Amino acid sequence: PADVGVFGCPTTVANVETVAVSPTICRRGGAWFASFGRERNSGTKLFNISGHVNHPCTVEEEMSVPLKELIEKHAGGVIGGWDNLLAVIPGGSSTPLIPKSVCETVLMDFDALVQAQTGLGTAAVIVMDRSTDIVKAIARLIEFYKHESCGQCTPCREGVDWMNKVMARFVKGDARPAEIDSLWEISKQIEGHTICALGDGAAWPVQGLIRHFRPELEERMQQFALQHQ
Amino acid sequence: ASATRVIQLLRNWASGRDLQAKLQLRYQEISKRTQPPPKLPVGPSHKLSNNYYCTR
Ligand SMILES: Cc1cc2nc3c(=O)[nH]c(=O)nc-3n(C[C@H](O)[C@H](O)[C@H](O)COP(=O)(O)O)c2cc1C
Ligand code: SF4
Repeated sequence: PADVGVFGCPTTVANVETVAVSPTICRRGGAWFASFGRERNSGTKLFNISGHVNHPCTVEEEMSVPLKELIEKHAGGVIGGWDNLLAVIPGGSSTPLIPKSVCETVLMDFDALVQAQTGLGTAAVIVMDRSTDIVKAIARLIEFYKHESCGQCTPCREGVDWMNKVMARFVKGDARPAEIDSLWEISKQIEGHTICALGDGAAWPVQGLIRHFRPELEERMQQFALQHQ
Repeated sequence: ASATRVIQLLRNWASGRDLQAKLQLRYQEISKRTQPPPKLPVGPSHKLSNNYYCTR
């Protein structure tokens, strides 16, 4: 876009928050903004906290704030106590989820969350306690991605519809364990081959759910095989 | 076979072997012409994953 953008003219696309904070950085200096956070993760960030929390809310906070501190301080904590936490998606639907153990001592910046194989994304924390069907939530996210794809390139279009069907079958446990790895491969055949990042943002949630809750999927399909003989 | 005893002894003596032990005419010992359905197992490259064609 810096060469051929809108109307064929040079263009630069910037988020609302970035341009909104730009004049304050100019007025108060760049060093003051760089003071907050770690190196290469400077500044303050707006965090939306939603899901299974007592008080879901939007709060502006220093960048490298721990996830547990952010939940307990502003959001009022996980409903039913911290031990009731099951999983958390820290950067909206695109970023993969992390379990309780990983999120016990994790920070919110790009580098630390990339180290946790997730990424900060847009800093949209969605929490889920132990009393929810995480497979159902991830299937709903994949269905959302299926509904919201332009469909011009075959990988995203066909593969995301395929993953939606596979995840809908997983929710009931109608598949076989050998399919799970297959799904992983399907995701790897989508990520990196599409035009935009919607394909990557649809492949990542499936990869994270598989990587962190393969036993849950296997248990559910074993139960389905047992009831249906 | 449906052969009398005397003829059987005559044949066994003339040939020098026991004919009725190993006959050359097929009888009920053969398999039936109607058989149960088979199953025919699939080959080794019927995996659902780690089965890219460029490796095999
Ligand atoms: C499918 C898709 C949807 C996106 N939606 C948004 C959005 O709604 N808001 C946003 O700020 N960025 C969104 N992005 C990220 C954009 O790439 C981003 O706005 C743009 O690259 C400029 O980002 P920046 O202002 O942080 O530099 C989306 C990216 C993808 C692939
Ligand atoms: S990956 Fe992007 S460009 Fe390709 S079909 Fe999906 S939304 Fe359209």
